[PDB]
Amino acid sequence: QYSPNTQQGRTSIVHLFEWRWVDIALECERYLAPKGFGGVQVSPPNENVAIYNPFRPWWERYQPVSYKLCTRSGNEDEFRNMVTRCNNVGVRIYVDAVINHMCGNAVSAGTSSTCGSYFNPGSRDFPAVPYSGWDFNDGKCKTGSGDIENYNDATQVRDCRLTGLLDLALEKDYVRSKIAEYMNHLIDIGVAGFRLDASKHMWPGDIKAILDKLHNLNSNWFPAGSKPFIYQEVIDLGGEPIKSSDYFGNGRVTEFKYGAKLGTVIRKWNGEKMSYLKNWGEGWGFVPSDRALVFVDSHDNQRGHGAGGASILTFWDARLYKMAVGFMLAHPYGFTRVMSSYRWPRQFQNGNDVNDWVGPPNNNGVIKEVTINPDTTCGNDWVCEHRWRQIRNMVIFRNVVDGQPFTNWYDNGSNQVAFGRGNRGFIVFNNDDWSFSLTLQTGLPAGTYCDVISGDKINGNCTGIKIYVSDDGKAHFSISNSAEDPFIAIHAESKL
Ligand SMILES: *[C@@H]1O[C@H](CO)[C@@H](O)[C@H](O)[C@H]1NC(C)=O
Ligand SMILES: [Ca+2]
Ligand SMILES: [Cl-]
Repeated sequence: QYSPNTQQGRTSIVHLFEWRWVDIALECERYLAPKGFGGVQVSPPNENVAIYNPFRPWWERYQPVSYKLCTRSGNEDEFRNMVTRCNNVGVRIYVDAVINHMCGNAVSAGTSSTCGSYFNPGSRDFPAVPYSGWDFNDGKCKTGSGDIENYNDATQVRDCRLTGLLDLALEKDYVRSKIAEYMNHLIDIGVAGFRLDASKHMWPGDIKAILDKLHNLNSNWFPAGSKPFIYQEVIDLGGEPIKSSDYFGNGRVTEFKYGAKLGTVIRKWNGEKMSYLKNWGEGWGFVPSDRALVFVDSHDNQRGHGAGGASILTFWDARLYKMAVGFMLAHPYGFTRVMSSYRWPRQFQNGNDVNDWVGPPNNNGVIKEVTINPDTTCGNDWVCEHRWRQIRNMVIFRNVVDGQPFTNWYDNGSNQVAFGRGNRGFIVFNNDDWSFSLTLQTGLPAGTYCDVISGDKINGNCTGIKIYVSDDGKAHFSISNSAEDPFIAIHAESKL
């Protein structure tokens, strides 16, 4: 469960949020594979409720109607096509598995689904699975409203409705089998793993019972005995009866404290400073590195819909965002997930964004295709952070330094820090309100290195800053607090 199953050498996955299968297939071949990305997290591929009020929001995909591979992202044929092409190029696919619940109980019955399947929330009828009233936790939940009312009670958090979402009775073998049937169908198709949505709302034991019914990965692409990569979505900050450590026996867990803390540190909130990142990782109360799935922002908290709140950094904060992502990708802690989003009309009122529901770029509900500009950037309102030079080059940096230890740390007691990874990489950050000019020990072999943040190494030459490492491994770095990107990164493969 704990291994990503990525090709040797690729250390990151990217969340291509709301992308169409056909676009992902193309991206795998034209960019993801050549650039060294390990895999892709896809949006839920199963049929969901079609909400029109508000129009088509992104969260309608977390309200299942059936396990049919039929959504705004494409049909089953297109989905299978994407997995095959991506796998054939060495890029894995990770499915977002929404198995804790079905749609909201207040949703009207009918055929308002992405595939026309009929459903009736009121009577607990989902004939396309099929599921009936006997398959939900309505009789098990003890709250007066039937919804989760108090998170201090670990029992209702697992047996009651998350904001009204019909809760599946995961202790019943029938339900466990229907879910395994769905996941095994995907595994046999070729997916390498899953993101278990709302894992906190499920009993660790119920999850285990389901994982026990899962097949090994497709032997046409994976070595015999390969188990699917499992990362459970558990929002565990401090003070809750439920701990993410309770789920270690099933696979990895999302470390939401990672992005929240990095955000406040980079934003320099509450007296925090980058020099405190010296013991970043478990020393900060995070889960063990071999059980952590980390990220700066997620599709949820990038719009204030999740843990982290206001401190979370996103593409909206481009400058600080690139720095945070750079630090994450350079630091050895956990397995990294890169975010890829779309622009939406952010409309703040009394501190909250009233347009946080807006779905992907579309034409009358039809998701727009991802277009590639001449400068490798995207159009149609897709942000494509994974294509930003500073982020893409750090993705490669992580691959190059994979396995190298954390060393040669340096800090000015404020917001100017630096560190290297063995003798394959070195990175320097300047987040102070003054310039940084100093000679540091990089631990790298002598030579001329191209700064991969400001430029690239293109055929024996650098298109940006050049760093010169002397015989004793020392090198001079100059970063003004006015630089577009206040940090420099160089590695073994950026050496001239
Ligand atoms: C690098 O660029 C210079 C011109 O600025 C050129 O003279 C030199 O031959 C180039 N080297 C390579 C290896 O392309
Ligand atoms: Ca539940
Ligand atoms: Cl997540």
